[PDB]
Amino acid sequence: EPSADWLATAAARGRVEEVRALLEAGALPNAPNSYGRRPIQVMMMGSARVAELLLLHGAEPNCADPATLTRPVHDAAREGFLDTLVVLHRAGARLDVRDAWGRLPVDLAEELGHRDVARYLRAAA
Amino acid sequence: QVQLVESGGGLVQAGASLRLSCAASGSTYMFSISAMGWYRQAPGKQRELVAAITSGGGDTNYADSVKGRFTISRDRAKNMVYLQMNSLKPEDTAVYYCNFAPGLQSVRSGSWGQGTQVTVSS
Repeated sequence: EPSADWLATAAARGRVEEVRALLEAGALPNAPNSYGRRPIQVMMMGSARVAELLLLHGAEPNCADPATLTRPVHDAAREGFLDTLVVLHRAGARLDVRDAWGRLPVDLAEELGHRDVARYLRAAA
Repeated sequence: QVQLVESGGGLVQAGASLRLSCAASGSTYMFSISAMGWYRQAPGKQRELVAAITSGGGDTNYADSVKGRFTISRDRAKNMVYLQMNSLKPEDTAVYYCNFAPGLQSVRSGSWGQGTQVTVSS
């Protein structure tokens, strides 16, 4: 049964009201997709509202990509979305995590010049 | 604002168990989306984070000194954070505080409740 793929896809597309309706009907927020990726991992990092709704319903912020070991905070930092990064950190997203190539969230942010994010992460440390 | 009230402490002998409760009221919204932790301040020592838990309740961080003796948990529906304290040692003697724990690490805040005194005698 495919409500796990419907929740991940809606999160990936930033479709807040579709995520909300799926969660309300009992779609499990920590169910992985075909690539073993959870909604919080595949979500449109531009949508802090999707992130908060996932977390309100019990999504875990620290789940790692089973290959890359990228966490949600790595992608939020790499794409420069401070709002989503704050929501994730507030919920318990560890900022001291390294991906497969030994990069921290603050590394991804600095390398691309996402200064609002890099400053937030340097201060939170 | 979030109002946190702490209970469960008092006097035990070494080897004993306690269960601390932190109950949230007010912006229980803010509480439900927030990582929470149990902090302790021993006499003559700096306040330290001993246990932290994600919003979701399924992911935890512990100080190595309490890891495996203390379990943090939460009841998302009741707006509660618990610390089950097993195998208590005299060095666990402290005032225990619940607060936010962003990133499962220590908050920087001037907003603390009264805490709950835990005294472990030999």
